[PDB]
Amino acid sequence: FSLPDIDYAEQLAAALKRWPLLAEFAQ
Amino acid sequence: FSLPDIDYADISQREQLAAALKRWPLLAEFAQ
Amino acid sequence: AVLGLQGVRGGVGTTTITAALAWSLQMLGENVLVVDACPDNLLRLSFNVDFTHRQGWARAMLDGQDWRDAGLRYTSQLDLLPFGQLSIEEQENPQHWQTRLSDICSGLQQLKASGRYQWILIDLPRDASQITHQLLSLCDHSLAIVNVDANCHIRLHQQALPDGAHILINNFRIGSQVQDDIYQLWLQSQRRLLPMLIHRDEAMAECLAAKQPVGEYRSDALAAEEILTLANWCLLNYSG
Amino acid sequence: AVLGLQGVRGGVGTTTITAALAWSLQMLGENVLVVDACPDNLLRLSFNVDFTHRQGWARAMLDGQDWRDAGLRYTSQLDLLPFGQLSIEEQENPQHWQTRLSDICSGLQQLKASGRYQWILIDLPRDASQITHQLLSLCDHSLAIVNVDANCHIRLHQQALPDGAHILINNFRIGSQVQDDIYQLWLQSQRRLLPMLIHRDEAMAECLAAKQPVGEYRSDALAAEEILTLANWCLLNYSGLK
Ligand SMILES: Nc1ncnc2c1ncn2[C@@H]1O[C@H](COP(=O)(O)OP(=O)(O)OP(=O)(O)O)[C@@H](O)[C@H]1O
Ligand SMILES: Nc1ncnc2c1ncn2[C@@H]1O[C@H](COP(=O)(O)OP(=O)(O)OP(=O)(O)O)[C@@H](O)[C@H]1O
Ligand SMILES: [Mg+2]
Ligand SMILES: [Mg+2]
Repeated sequence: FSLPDIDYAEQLAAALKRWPLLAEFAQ
Repeated sequence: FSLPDIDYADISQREQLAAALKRWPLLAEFAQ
Repeated sequence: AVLGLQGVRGGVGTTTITAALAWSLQMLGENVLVVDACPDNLLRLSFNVDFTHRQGWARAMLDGQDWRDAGLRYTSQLDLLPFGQLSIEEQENPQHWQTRLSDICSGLQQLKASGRYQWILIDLPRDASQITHQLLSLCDHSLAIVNVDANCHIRLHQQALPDGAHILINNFRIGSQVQDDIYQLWLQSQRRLLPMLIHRDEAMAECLAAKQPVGEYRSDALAAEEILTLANWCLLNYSG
Repeated sequence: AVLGLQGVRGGVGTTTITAALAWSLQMLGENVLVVDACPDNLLRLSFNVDFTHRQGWARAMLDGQDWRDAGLRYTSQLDLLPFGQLSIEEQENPQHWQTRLSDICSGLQQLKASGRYQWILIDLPRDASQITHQLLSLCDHSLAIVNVDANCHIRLHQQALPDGAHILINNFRIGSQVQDDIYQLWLQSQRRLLPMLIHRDEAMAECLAAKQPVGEYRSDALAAEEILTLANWCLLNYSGLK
């Protein structure tokens, strides 16, 4: 049991600026 | 905690329900 | 009045509705405390609480701290009590702490008796833990949240709901004959079904990503109006 | 191989996907056993088991009986092991039984060693009970079922999945700005994502009401075709044992 393997390292920037929840996990 | 109050007495009275009960064996099962 | 909200299965919209109903009750002039009783600790994210903010009533209780210091002020009318963030190990061993939380029941009983809030809304998980049972026992009323699908249809014939609960439909949508058939059947047979429902609505999907209750996020969203109808009904029928 | 399916939260489609995937594997020639490990005991209803049929592997254990007598044959190559119907007293008192069911693990481990099935699929509940963890440990591979929404997005950053699980999207339909934003985000960031998904499809809503797996109910539905693709992917990638 472990946390999912998530790698946050063009239109993603739009989604991140649209949604504060998504920006939070991404940085 | 109790099971939900469900009454199937007045079901077989509207043709819209009768067609759905014929379509869906799951719903007919609980109703009858 | 203490109002419990509990999905008849996971994922039906219980938490989003709890945050939205609290906001609506506030817009109607009421004082509200919202309590997250779910270990998932998701309610706080509808009130712009930082994901990394780990405090909450259970987190404090397990850490040997005063659970009453974990409450947060959202507006002058709306306070929030998150559950708190459990570690992975805690999440996978509920038997290690589920009995260490029983003081919340007496604590919430004190809060109820004080009349500090006009409404306490409790987002309740769908487990059979003693604490879920005891929190339900201090609720004056409760809403069982469903979606109109064959799964919830079966569940309503085999599992217990909180005594006196009314049934609230969420996620009602266009494009499903089987949904419409089950819905018409419920209208004739489900005695505790509420006379209003909530549609699937892009505002209910977006407001969590915007970290706001639906009525703050889009005050003129159809779903915000549907929640307001729910809030008015609660004022009229659930005030005792 | 033993395959666990477990939703990242309730209601994401785990049981319907389990029944459909079992049907697809059976159609590909595999002998399959499907086991319901959920106390809800819902899986049986995708296989035309009467609601009043209370027997199941767990019901049999609690009643001091043989769990092997609770199996049901759906086709010559697909067998079913229901959980069994719990009374309301049992449902709301899990401490009375969730420690008395551990015999199912050595029973299934023996069944696995016998090789009578090519696939044992286990519909697992979204709880952390001992019996869920133990059954998870018997699985060779596992599928973590999600829907594309903000709730599942949060859960993927804060809760554990079974180790080595892949993530299977269910109920997807483009058109929602926020869901499409999350979806595109997962595509670039969720390393355990499967290359196929299951669309929202009224065949998946209707088949449970018809008490059938989606592939038997409507074989040319898009979701049935997608489940078939998952079945072929399992045969190619999940065939090895732990
Ligand atoms: N009416 C609706 N229309 C569209 N999206 C909705 C609606 N209601 C809820 N959602 C979305 O569904 C997801 C799950 O909702 P929510 O977290 O409120 O459900 P829940 O029953 O509390 O879930 P859980 O089992 O995690 O406690 C969220 O991403 C939410 O934004
Ligand atoms: N892809 C889909 N398209 C349309 N409806 C679907 C789809 N997948 C599932 N459903 C419907 O969603 C409901 C819940 O599905 P299901 O019971 O498989 O989910 P679950 O995760 O196992 O639920 P539970 O939390 O009760 O165990 C059912 O009515 C089912 O018919
Ligand atoms: Mg919730
Ligand atoms: Mg299920």
